[PDB]
Amino acid sequence: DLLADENFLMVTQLHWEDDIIWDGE
Amino acid sequence: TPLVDFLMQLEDYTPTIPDAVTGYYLNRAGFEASDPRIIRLISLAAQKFISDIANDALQHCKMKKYTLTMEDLTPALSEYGINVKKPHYF
Amino acid sequence: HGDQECYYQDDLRVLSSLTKKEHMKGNETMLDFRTSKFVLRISRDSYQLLKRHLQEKQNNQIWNIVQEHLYIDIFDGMPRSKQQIDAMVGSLAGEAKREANKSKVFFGLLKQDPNAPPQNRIPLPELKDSDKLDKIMNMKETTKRVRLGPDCLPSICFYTFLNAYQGLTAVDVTDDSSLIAGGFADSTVRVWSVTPKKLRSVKQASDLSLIDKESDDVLERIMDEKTASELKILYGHSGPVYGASFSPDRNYLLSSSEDGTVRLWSLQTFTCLVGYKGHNYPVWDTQFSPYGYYFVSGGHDRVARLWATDHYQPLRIFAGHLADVNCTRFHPNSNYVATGSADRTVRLWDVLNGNCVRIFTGHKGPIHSLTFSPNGRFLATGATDGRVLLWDIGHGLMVGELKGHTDTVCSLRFSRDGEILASGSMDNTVRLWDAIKAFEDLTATGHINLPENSQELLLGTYMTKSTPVVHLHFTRRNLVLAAGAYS
Amino acid sequence: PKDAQMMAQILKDMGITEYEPRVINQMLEFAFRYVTTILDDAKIYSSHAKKATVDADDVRLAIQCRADQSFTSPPPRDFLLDIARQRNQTPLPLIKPYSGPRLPPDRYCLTAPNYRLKSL
Amino acid sequence: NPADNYHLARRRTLQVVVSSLLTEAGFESAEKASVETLTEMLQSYISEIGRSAKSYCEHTARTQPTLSDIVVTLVEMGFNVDTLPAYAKRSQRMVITAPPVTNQPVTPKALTAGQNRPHPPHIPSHFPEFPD
Amino acid sequence: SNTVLPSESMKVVAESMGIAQIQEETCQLLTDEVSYRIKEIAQDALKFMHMGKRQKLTTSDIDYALKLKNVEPLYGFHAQEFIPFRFASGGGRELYFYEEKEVDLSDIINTPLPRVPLDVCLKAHWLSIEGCQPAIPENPPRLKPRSIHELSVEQQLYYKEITEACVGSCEAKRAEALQSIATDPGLYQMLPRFSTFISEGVRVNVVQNNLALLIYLMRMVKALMDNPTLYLEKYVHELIPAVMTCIVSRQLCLRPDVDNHWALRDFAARLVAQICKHFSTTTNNIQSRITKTFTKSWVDEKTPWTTRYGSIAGLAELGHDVIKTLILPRLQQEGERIRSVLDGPVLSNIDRIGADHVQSLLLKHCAPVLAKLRPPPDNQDAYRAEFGSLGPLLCSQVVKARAQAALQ
Repeated sequence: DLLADENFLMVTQLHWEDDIIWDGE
Repeated sequence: TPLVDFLMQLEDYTPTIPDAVTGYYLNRAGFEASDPRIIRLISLAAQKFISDIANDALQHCKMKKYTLTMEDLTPALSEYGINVKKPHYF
Repeated sequence: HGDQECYYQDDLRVLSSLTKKEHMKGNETMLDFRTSKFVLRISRDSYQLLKRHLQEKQNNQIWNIVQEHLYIDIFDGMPRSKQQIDAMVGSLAGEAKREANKSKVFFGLLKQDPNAPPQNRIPLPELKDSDKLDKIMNMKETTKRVRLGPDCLPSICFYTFLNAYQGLTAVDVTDDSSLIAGGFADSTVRVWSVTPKKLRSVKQASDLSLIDKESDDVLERIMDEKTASELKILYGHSGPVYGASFSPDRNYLLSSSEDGTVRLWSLQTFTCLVGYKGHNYPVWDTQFSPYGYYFVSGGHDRVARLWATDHYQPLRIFAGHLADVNCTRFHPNSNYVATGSADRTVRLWDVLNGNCVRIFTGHKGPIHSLTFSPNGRFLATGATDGRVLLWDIGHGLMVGELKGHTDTVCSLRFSRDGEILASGSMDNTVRLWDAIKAFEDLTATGHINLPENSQELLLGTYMTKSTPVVHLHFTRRNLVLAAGAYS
Repeated sequence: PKDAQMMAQILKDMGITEYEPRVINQMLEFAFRYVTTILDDAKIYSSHAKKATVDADDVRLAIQCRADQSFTSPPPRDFLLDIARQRNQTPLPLIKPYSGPRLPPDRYCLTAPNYRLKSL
Repeated sequence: NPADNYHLARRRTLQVVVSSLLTEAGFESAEKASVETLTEMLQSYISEIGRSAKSYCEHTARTQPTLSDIVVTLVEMGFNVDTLPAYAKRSQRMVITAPPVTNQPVTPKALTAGQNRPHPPHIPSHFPEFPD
Repeated sequence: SNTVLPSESMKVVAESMGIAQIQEETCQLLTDEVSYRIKEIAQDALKFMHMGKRQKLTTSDIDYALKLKNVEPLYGFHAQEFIPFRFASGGGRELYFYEEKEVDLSDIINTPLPRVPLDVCLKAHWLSIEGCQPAIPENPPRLKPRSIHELSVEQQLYYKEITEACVGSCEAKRAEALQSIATDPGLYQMLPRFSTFISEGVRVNVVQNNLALLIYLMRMVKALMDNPTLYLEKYVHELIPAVMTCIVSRQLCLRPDVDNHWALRDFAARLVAQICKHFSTTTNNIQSRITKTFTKSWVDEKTPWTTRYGSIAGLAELGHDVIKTLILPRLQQEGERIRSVLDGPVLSNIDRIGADHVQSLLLKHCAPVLAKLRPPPDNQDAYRAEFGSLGPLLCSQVVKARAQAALQ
């Protein structure tokens, strides 16, 4: 079941807060 | 003619059953609402039939109240020639 | 009962209930099955092996049952294959004799055609100049009508009934796409105008007398601007209205219902005119003649009656079916009436003499859809097995078989040219079949060894959104109309 | 229930997967109505022939007597083919060319002045 | 579900009517099977004057029934029609509202802006427009 | 097989009628006669179902199948004189197996009456346009040549029109474009370009805090979510950090003017965020991740009061239990923050507005916690144990809620 694509979905592997620039360059 | 003089007094007198509900079951059988006083007589004739059964089932409940049961409807409809059925299968 | 064919499964479960004698003495379908003879068309090459196993006295009793209850109709030819025998069986008293399908049938159109009947064979109605003016604007519609064919596939305009919480049981459209009737389970017929022209009736009896009288605009005057709706509801049936049929002059709606009456509604006064009480039983279908005087109604009492809108009693009783006459369709010359039925047979009936001139067997379920070719040479039938069987009326054999549909095929129509047969079923699909490549090839043996041409004849499938296709209509400019209640 | 769970197995043996919300409830109501009219006629018949208890022959007699004034079924094939050939022998009548709206006689149609009461 | 609300808007209005009539010199908290029995005899009674007074008027070549067709219909059901002005005369009459409407906005259908394409000459103008 | 009714039900019926001491052959004789009549009618009701073109059935096929066999349609009573109830049916009896069998007449009048639908109407559409089925809602579903875009130029023009309408120059244009996003079936295979347009937009639209640009994009997200055809959880990794910043970000634009607007935007962001955690849910990935970020937004000291108010709103709209567990041990900190904003003469900044909004929202959420799992008592000065923020006015709000409950 770990073989399921849901585990490899970008949302599962991506942290949203790190993604946000928050006006940071 | 009393019944002609009675129906001419039915532009007022909203009966107990609405004409949107009495007229629905009349339209289901082909009777269309030409005159709204005609509906109110059929709604009155259907009230009087149900009221005469509930008034005669009360006499069969005073001997044995304030509660309408199937063993009160059974002798009340038996003089009408109607054999009512218990559910017995639920 | 286990070693029977799979298409007899609904036939055996009526027999599993029948265990007593008095249960069968009031069935009237197995009572007529016990007295009739199964026809059982077999070849002479296989009958010689059968009669060499039955004429000997070792068996001597199953041979007695065969020669008592079974006819055997022998043809001289090849023994048929199993998928060809499967195509032409499935009916009680099945596979009728070739001596029934050899009568002369006038399957041609009226006005030379040698297959056409004379005009004075059936006493039809008369025509006037106004009728020649109709065919002038009819061929203007035929212009925009395109030889549909397998390339220019037609556009389908679905006229869905949206709410329809009373169950829609009958649809008809006029020959010009101007009115749509709806027969419903709440015992009503509802006429809708689809052109931008409201339905108008004369408001009062006094109004028609004063108007016209040399005004020269009778059609404009009869319509009254006080009664003008996009919908007229017709009351008077005491039961769900199962048949709906317009007259070709766009008056005279017909409707039949569960209460056993056929009703003739006017479309100029929008009232009921006549109630035709000949059945005591649910009349499952009715249709006007394409010339508009006679009409045929088939009911639960296993007959189809021929009426004339002038007599309270019928003229012809077509009484040879063993189950309910589900469908009743007129020929395009109106000398012949096709009656499909629930005993899996389709029968053509001559209007003269009331004789059955053709018997078409080969359906596995009750026939629910019937349609004639505009040539008059062919007949498409549909039933609950999802099969559309194309019959040659002169040949009287299976010709083609269209087996794309899954559930009951409840509507068939050919194109106005004859180029495409449209099929609508309870699978919520409108399939289009090539009705030219199906009849391209068209005896002494009673069959033609029909192929599996269904894949080649399919042109499109057109799945509908949860909506069974109750009616199919072809506009005179070859546009498909369809009308099903949305469930 | 006991007799209502057997009714859902009579329908499932006939392949009826989904029918009406209460169809099991009213096929049991018909099956109860049918057995209390086979017994009810039989008990009167047992009294009619005078016996200590109801017997199977009275029950069979009850079914036969009812089937004579109950079901009638559609008419049979030898009756339909006799009234057909009596009707299909009569030739089709000719049509008058300009009679108007072709209708039956006025006592067979539904076209009358169709009155109503004056509202007063 | 608006499909079964076509029937249940008018049958559950007749349930309020019987519940309002059972309070007229009758009983209280009736048995459940005795109410669905009596409202089945009430629907079968309205449907029987529907089928029989239509049959009596259409036998006399008419289409809508007058008073003389119902006073012969009620006689053939054994009603004794003369006692009916007395019932209506009793003040004991009550008022129950007709049901409401499933769709208040009538016809709010306005599709969506996206007109594109015309019609080929085998399709008249009164058919719906070709979509976007 | 041939299934019949059980005989042990037929003896119960016989002895409950006055016919006692029936034999087994007498009793088996009853249950093959009535099981045939059920089989005879259900085969005959099948005729009306197949000629009624429905298969599903409407309480009524057995009423016509009985009338066809010359037996009365009505059930639950049999008239031996036949005249008041002829073959017209009464629609059966609405009875159940789990029926209580006892009812209150007053309750039935109290129960609301259902509304009546519009009469059947006729609507035409297109199954096929010259052979092709349209996707309308009435239908179910070394030199070499340059590459051709999978997206069509009608589709690319549609994307350009929908995006230029969704930036809200005109309100009717927006609303249609939002409904078009909400119900276009073919809006898959264009969804990467919509998700990228949203995500990229919010990030270069918070560089200058352009509130409409953001309120329109959040409405575009909400219109993307309720579309049933498209598959969204491949793109939610771009959707969620966009709504997160909207709720947890500072406003470049002054707030005493649109903070009400800003507050509304935050509420919208918190609505979509709670929907984003209601759908797309697998074990310990989405809901717990945004819950952890909201809590460490709350816990950190000296946090911008705009960010504080937005995170407070986001934590609050998470449902029943979340405020039952996450909004309990923190009332003292909320009160201390309110007291600091109150102390001192400088109100020019936005800290005071942020404090009032946060306190009002927290106090309303406390009210269902007080109502849902507590009993009202001592509504005068017991709230002074929770720094005395809302106190008697909070008690009055609770009383108004109790009055609304009484009205219900």
